[PDB]
Amino acid sequence: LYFQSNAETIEIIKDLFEHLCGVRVHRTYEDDTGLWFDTSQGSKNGIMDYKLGFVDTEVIYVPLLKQRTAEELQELQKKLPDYLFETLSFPLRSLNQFYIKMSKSLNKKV
Amino acid sequence: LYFQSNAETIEIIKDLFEHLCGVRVHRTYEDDTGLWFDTSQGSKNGIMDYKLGFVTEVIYVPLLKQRTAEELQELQKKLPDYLFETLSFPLRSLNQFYIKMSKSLNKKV
Amino acid sequence: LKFKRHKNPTLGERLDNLQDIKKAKRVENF
Amino acid sequence: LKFKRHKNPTLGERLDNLQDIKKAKRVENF
Repeated sequence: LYFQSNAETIEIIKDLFEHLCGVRVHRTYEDDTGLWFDTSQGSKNGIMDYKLGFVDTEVIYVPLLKQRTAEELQELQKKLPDYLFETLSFPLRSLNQFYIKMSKSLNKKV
Repeated sequence: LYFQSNAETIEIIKDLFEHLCGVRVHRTYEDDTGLWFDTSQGSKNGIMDYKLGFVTEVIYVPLLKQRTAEELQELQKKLPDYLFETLSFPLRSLNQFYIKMSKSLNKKV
Repeated sequence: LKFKRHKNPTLGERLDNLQDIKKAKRVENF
Repeated sequence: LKFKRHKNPTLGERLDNLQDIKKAKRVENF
């Protein structure tokens, strides 16, 4: 019957979480520092690119602004809290609180 | 010097989304009907098992076999009626679905 | 109450899917 | 304004990671 390659599954799992959660993981790798995710979350209202690292596990969050337009920044800057433009370190258990904060902050009218 | 197999990546992506979003996809397959996901979403407050199909039409089937009698009682006061039903909705509404579930599991009761 | 986390295709599954399609109540918004 | 969806390890990337660790401000709650 139907056969899914390990590769094909990754693309299906990704595709699901974009529509489900507004999150799209483009790349993952391991290095000496930890495990790293290149990430975009949001909708039509607001998109935020960022990098996620895992290192008791700490999370490192790094905002990526290179792909945003000057406008989008302006909207973003009025949309996002200050700390969300900063590079952060927080414990794993707070990650879903982070994800919610992000999605609310993008959605906020402005 | 850090080779990740296709298999290993699926597990790493799965791990991420559980902590990130409160979602965990146990199994995926295709049949003639469409594409199916066995799914548990939630936290310590409230866990809901359900089945997601894509046909774009989305099919949502709640799975109550694993919940305890108590957990049902907590759920039945937590979830809205339609969330116990078997539903069909457009794809574009799937994230609104995700949000309703997360909110409805978190609500105190 | 706190829920407990649970630890990590047959013909029956295929068939159950077909019924679930038929049963499903169409809704367009939440 | 509507954001547009964008279409889908280097030494520099590794290095930049190390910097990012060092700059990062620890926070515990949101």
